Amino acid sequence: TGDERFYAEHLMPTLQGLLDPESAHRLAVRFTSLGLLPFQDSDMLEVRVLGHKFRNPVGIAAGFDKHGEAVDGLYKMGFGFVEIGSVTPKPQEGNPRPRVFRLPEDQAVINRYGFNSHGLSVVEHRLRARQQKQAKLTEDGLPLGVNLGKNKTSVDAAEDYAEGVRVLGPLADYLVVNVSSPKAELRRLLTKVLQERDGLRRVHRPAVLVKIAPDLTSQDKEDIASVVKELGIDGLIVTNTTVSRPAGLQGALRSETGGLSGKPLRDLSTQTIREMYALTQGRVPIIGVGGVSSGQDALEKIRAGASLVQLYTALTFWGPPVVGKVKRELEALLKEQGFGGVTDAIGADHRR
Ligand SMILES: Cc1cc2nc3c(=O)[nH]c(=O)nc-3n(C[C@H](O)[C@H](O)[C@H](O)COP(=O)(O)O)c2cc1C
Ligand SMILES: O=C(Nc1c(F)c(F)c(-c2ccccc2)c(F)c1F)c1nsnc1O
Ligand SMILES: O=C(O)c1cc(=O)[nH]c(=O)[nH]1
Ligand SMILES: [Cl-]
Ligand SMILES: [Cl-]
Ligand SMILES: [Cl-]
Ligand SMILES: [Cl-]
Ligand SMILES: [Cl-]
Repeated sequence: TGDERFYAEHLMPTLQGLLDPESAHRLAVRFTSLGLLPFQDSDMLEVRVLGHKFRNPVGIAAGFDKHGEAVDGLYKMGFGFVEIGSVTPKPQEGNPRPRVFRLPEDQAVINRYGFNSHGLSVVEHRLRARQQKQAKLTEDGLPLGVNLGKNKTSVDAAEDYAEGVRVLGPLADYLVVNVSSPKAELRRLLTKVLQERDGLRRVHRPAVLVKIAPDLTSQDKEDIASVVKELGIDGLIVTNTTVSRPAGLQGALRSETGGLSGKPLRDLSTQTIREMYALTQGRVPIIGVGGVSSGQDALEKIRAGASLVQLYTALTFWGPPVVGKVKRELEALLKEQGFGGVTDAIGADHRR
C-alpha cells in the first residue's frame, strides 16, 4: 500500500532522525493510546490455542506497552492479541538513560531498560478500568496477555512472580513468566506459579507460559522441555532478545550492553522454536517472536512450530502499517503453499 511505503520511506526515517529511540517510543505509546493511527482478517488467520480464539496470529510483543497504557489502540492497529509488561511487583525506574540504541544498518535495536515498571498496583487499576471491555474483546477473538517480571532488589524471585499471578492473573487471558530478560530451581519456581494460578477462580484463571532466551545451552533447552511437560505448563514464548552479537553487525552502537532484537535475531529465534517444538513433541503451544517483519518471517516460525507470532522491533522501523503488511503477506503465502489456514501450517516443517 501507499501508507506502508510512506511510513517506511519518509515518515519513520524522518521521526528517527529527529528523536532518540526512547523519546520516539514514548511518542508512539502516546499516539497509540489515543487511537491516532493510519486489512480485514479472514477465517484463514484464526487460531484456537491456550483456551482462546485469536482472530489473527500476529501479536505485539512484551516491552512496547510495559504499563498497560495502549491496549485498545494496539487492537486498533490490527494485532490479534496484545501482551503488556513486563510488570514488576513494586514500581521501579530501570536503568539510567540512554538505555536503548538503534542499529539502522542492521534493522536491529539494543536495549537495556532494566524492567522500568509502574508496578502491579498501578497496572491492576489501569486494567480494571477496562475489564469488561477486555472481556468482550477476548470473546471476540482479541485476547490479552500479561508478562510478569521481578524487582531488581528482590531476594525471593518466585514470590515476586507469585505476587504477579495473584494481582494480574484475574485480569489476563494468559500470564508470562519471563525468566529471560538480558532445572530444580525452575521446577521450584514454576510449581509455585502454577499453584497460585490454580487458586484463582475459574472465570479468572489464565493460561501460564514461560518465555525463554535465544542464548540457552542444549542442556538448558532439554531441561526446560522436561520441566514444562512434567508440570503441565500451558505454553512457551520463544524468544526474548539475545546477549550474543552475531558476526556482521554494522551499527556503530553494536557493542552497547543489552538485548539485541530485529533482523539479526530472527533465525536464532526460529531455530529455538524448532528445537523446543521437537523437544515437547508438538504438545506445548509456542508463541514465536524475534525478527518478524514480513509474512515470510511469520510463516517460517509457524512452520517451525509456532501457533502464534509477535513482533516489536519491526514496528519501530516501519511503523503501524507493518502489521497489516505482515498479515496480508502471511495470508498470500499460506494460499501459495496450499495451506487451508494458519492452523494447518503449525509445525509443518517437522512433517516433511
Ligand atoms: C525496547 C524493548 C523492550 C523490551 N522489554 C521487554 C519486557 O519488558 N519483557 C519481555 O518479556 N520482553 C521484552 N522485550 C523483548 C520483546 O518482547 C521480544 O521478545 C524481542 O524484542 C524479539 O522480538 P522483535 O525482534 O520483534 O523485537 C523488549 C524488547 C525491546 C526491543
Ligand atoms: O517506537 C518507536 N518509533 C515509533 C514512532 F516514533 C512512531 F511515531 C510510531 C507511530 C506513528 C504513528 C502512530 C502511532 C505510532 C511508532 F509506531 C513507532 F514505533 C521507536 N522505538 S525505538 N526507535 C523508535 O523509533
Ligand atoms: O530491559 C528490559 O526491560 C528488557 C529488555 C529485553 O530485551 N527483554 C526483557 O525481557 N526486558
Ligand atoms: Cl530499577
Ligand atoms: Cl540511537
Ligand atoms: Cl499478593
Ligand atoms: Cl478480578
Ligand atoms: Cl550485553
